[PDB]
Amino acid sequence: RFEVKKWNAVALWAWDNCAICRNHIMDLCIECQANQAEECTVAWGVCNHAFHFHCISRWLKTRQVCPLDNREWEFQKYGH
Amino acid sequence: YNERCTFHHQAREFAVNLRNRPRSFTFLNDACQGLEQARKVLAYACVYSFYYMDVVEQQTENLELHTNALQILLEETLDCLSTGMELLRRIQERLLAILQHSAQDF
Amino acid sequence: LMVPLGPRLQAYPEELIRQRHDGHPEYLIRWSVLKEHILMWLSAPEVY
Amino acid sequence: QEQVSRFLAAAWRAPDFVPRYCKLYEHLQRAGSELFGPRAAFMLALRSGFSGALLQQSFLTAAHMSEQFARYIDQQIQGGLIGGAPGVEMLGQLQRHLEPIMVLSGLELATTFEHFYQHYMADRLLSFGSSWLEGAVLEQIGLCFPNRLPQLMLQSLSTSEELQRQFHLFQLQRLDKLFLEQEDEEEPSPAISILVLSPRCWPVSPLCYLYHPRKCLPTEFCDALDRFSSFYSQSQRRLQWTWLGRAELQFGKQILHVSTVQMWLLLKFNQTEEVSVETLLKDSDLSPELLLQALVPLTSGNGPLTLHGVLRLHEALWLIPPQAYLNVETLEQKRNLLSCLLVRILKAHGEKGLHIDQLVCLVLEAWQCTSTDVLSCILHLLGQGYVKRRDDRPQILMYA
Amino acid sequence: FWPLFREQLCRRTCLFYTIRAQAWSRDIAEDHRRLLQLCPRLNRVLRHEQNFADRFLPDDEAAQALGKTCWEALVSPLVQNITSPDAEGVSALGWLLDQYLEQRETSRNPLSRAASFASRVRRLCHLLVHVEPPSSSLRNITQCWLSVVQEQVSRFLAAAWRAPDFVPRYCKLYEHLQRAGSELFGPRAAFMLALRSGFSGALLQQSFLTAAHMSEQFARYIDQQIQGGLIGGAPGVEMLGQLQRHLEPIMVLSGLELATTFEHFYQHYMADRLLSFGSSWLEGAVLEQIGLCFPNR
Ligand SMILES: [Zn+2]
Ligand SMILES: [Zn+2]
Ligand SMILES: [Zn+2]
Repeated sequence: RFEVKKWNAVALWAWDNCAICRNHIMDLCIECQANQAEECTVAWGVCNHAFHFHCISRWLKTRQVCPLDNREWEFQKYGH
Repeated sequence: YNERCTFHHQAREFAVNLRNRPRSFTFLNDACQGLEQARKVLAYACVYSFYYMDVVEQQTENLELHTNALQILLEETLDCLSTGMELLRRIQERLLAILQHSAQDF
Repeated sequence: LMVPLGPRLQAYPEELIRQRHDGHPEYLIRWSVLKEHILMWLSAPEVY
Repeated sequence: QEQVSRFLAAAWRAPDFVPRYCKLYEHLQRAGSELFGPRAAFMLALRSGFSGALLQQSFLTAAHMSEQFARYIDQQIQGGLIGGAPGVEMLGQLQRHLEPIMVLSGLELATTFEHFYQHYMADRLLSFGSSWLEGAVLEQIGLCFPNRLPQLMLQSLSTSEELQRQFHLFQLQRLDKLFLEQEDEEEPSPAISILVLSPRCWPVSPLCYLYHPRKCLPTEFCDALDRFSSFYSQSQRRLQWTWLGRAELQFGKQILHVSTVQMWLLLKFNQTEEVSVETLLKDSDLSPELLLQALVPLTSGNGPLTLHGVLRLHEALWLIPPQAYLNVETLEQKRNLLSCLLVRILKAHGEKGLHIDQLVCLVLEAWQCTSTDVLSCILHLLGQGYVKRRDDRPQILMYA
Repeated sequence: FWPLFREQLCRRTCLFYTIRAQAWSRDIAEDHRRLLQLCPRLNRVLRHEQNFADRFLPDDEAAQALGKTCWEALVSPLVQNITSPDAEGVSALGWLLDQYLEQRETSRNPLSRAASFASRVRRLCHLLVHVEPPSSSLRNITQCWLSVVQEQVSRFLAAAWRAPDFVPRYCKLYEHLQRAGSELFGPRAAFMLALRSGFSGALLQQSFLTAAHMSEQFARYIDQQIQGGLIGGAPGVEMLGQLQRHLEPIMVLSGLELATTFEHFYQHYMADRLLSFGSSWLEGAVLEQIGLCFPNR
């Protein structure tokens, strides 16, 4: 006979505009959409989310984590 | 046995430290003399062991703990006289009894 | 015993002033405030 | 550059490619030092020459080279962990040779290098443990990876450990509540460790899944899984169990280390004296190739089973299947499509240009891939001379 | 007419509950086995006061004021009383926690006296800390935990500083006490600091020959683990993980009178390792973890 003395089970966990300001992903920035005349370029980060440079500038000046995945935000500088 | 050896070593170290560096003073001196005698007895006991049993072991551990506490207090200090004299007499008697038991054993 | 009652208020008992839900009388102890006077019924274990 | 390109085009198929490449790097560095003395401009020149020669290559060959680099690192790590006296020498040679491979930093090969490093790191972390070796190698060459996936894997393991601690506390609290309820109204086992993975960072296959766990594993293990699932839900994301993992078995005086498929087959074996392969397949409902790869190291020498194909009893072993390396005989098609769409969007958007991040947004929507994939395609098209950056606005992409 | 009522009711509540606190305290001082029953009484008082507040006081600020008064009147002197050492040196909460840790091993059978004892202690401590954020209650409870840990570790050290299992049993004790502290007081930082301080104190209260022997033991354990992990196969890859776990119980030497001897003995073994095998990854990793424990680098 056989007696299991240890086991290690594995399990995957499984389950898109500018969520932080909720405007359309390709649209403009609401903070500056109130002050009409649209200068925020989109920003990308290692954690693979796309947000507005305005949104992110402010938010980061407040806090220092990615608001969507709880990791230290890192401005993506690959391919640049 | 390890606990008794550690207690004896600590008591010897404290006694050496006290030797290296007014009723309270007389009481401390008497306690130090009694602790030195008890430490000599404990060293002899450990040497004999290295070369009512449970009750005797418990009594030895209690005496070692009392001697260590008295030495620690005397180091921290730097009726009562009758109690100290009785403790010293009991310690000397225990030392003599342990020596007699050792001589009878070997 | 000067029971603290705040940052700058303490209390101390003065004297029994009467006797009267457990079959055992209470005591209407008076308490002097040292910075009025409070009246408090206290049970026998509590006052002891 | 001429020397290294000659070498690359000369021998990229031979199996000694990575050792020869590293020896070439060391020899050229020593020669440059002997000629021009120790300076920094010349080291920069050497690195740039290697980079240029790598880039001036074909795509299938670049993919082959990336796979070879990853395979070499994996072999060295595995050997240095397992072996004895030679393993130390191997680990030394590796911590030396890791400098030539950092020439892949920032190039257009880093994505394929990382996508191939992921597989081998997964097999390693699941067979052995999250050894300090992986952490050291990543602190050394951790910037070659654009997306930083291996670091996320290593973080997943620690997250799982924290989950274990919290699960213990949660169970204690449930017990305390029940004891209080029962008091106020009145007034020799297998250790299981669970590992949760995040499909953003682990490349688990959609073929290594367990759908109906109760129909395969014993009741005790199924109950343990159910309890942990309840905790995950009550504290949360579902949970899909997989056939991956390892286990320790006791068989007589022998202590065996097996994979989950191996453990399950053997456990089923412990209530009879012979098993039929067709019955095993029908009952398991998994890949027959997987079943064969799991069975192979069992019927072989020093194995607890015997073949006759019926399986019977044969009458600290380590019977874990070795890592079957990939062979680059779809990445090219993906690059082609991404390049085509990117060129189309760049030509349509007017010579006024567009922003690169907004460009990635457009390309991802059009596909609707990865930001790193689109970025590397962009680098490829910039190198090949089909697009350029606006001198006035570097973020503006101007077609040529 | 609000501030008159505020002052009068605050005073009345504060005095009544201070009197009752001293009553319960003098009750618990007589028989030490009364805390297990002290939990439900507190539950009743808190429930009644919350009912009253919710029914007859509109402003959330008013409610919070009454609650803070009731708490700081009843639970603060009760704590400062049940966690105050006697002449021998055993407080009531100290005794309770010591008994918890001692009977923890036999508390697995979910139908036994130890199970009930453990449940009661757990609930009582969680209640006593359920209002923390340095208050005058968390401080006393922290010192009590420190004392319990120090006594346990001192007993262990004076017991077995000779056997060749010293370092493994030391680390197992560390893990046991840490998990116990977490399951008692919830995951907090002050209590981990208390654990480290207790271990450090137990170490310091020792003699010189014993300190030297302990240091040599730690160094030999590190060396044996490193050598095995490098040389052996699957057993070695198993040992290196245990080694990685066990460095935190050794980092407690960072900044004591033993670090000098620990370092003087680590030198001797690192020399032979470095002249038998090369400056591998293992030495660099071990140092990047426990580096600051060496005064002279
Ligand atoms: Zn936005
Ligand atoms: Zn904006
Ligand atoms: Zn993110």
